[PDB]
Amino acid sequence: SRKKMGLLVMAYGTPYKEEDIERYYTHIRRGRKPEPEMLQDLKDRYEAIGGISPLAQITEQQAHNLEQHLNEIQDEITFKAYIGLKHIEPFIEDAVAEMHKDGITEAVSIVLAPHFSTFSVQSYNKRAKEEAEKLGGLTITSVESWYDEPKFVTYWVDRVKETYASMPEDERENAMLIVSAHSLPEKIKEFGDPYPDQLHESAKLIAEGAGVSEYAVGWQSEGNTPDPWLGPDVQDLTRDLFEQKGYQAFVYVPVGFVADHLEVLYDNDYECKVVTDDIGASYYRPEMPNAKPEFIDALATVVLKKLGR
Ligand SMILES: [Fe+3]
Ligand SMILES: [Fe+3]
Ligand SMILES: [Fe+3]
Ligand SMILES: [Fe+3]
Ligand SMILES: [Mg+2]
Ligand SMILES: [Mg+2]
Ligand SMILES: [Mg+2]
Repeated sequence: SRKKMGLLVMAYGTPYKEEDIERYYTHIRRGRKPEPEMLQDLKDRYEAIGGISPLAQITEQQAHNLEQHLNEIQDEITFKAYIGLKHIEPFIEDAVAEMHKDGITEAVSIVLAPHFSTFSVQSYNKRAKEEAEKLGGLTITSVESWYDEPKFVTYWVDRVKETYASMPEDERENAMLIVSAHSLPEKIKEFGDPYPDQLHESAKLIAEGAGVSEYAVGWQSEGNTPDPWLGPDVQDLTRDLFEQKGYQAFVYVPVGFVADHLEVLYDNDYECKVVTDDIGASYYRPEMPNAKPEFIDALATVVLKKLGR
């Protein structure tokens, strides 16, 4: 009785094993192989966060759970998930090619990053659509952003509330909430890219929902291209805010990220933690969504809303 649809789930991608680090970072760096010292540093970082293998598993579990939950909560469509990645196989084009091979003619896509940008989301969507056009007989409707889905806001609001509730009384009254996403080159401004505005809006919505009056917006994980990147960086922001007002606790909500990957487990849980430890403040960073039912229901709602269902 049901219509078949592809569910194209897109993400940055992560190495599968240590021996993938070289090719994965070469791809990120646009063909420039990391030097030996950098390769070694990267391996050490992954070791420090508990290893590589669990990383790509999260993305897989998110796609699987999303597929199953979508199929459970409505009776009109049967979805089949395909994963399409930017920096490692299966590439976006591979996923579209497989949908076509499997006889999918209608699909909906979503990127596992809640804010629209020209650099990432728009590029992924365009790439998916271009391959579908090349192959023919398959159309894709694409989710562009989802940071403002109420169920998603509620996820983080509730995690934040729990974190503040857990604090000793003196911290609860002298904390700062830092809401962040992956930095991008400032030059996206030239195109009117709403990415920064959307991060600020995520921050406002989460702080408001949680009843937190003192918060700030920062960026993290900037690449090394010569042109300026969006700032301030969370490490600098933390110290600046401390020097300015003396906060006893910092709560990090990397809302731009959806899982326990290197840019949270290392860029927050290590790099930010260095700074909080140095200044004598308490470090908190509530659970990432990962593949938890609350987050999966949020994504499901996003997809069904995009289809008018
Ligand atoms: Fe299942
Ligand atoms: Fe379910
Ligand atoms: Fe700002
Ligand atoms: Fe990055
Ligand atoms: Mg090995
Ligand atoms: Mg929208
Ligand atoms: Mg970095």
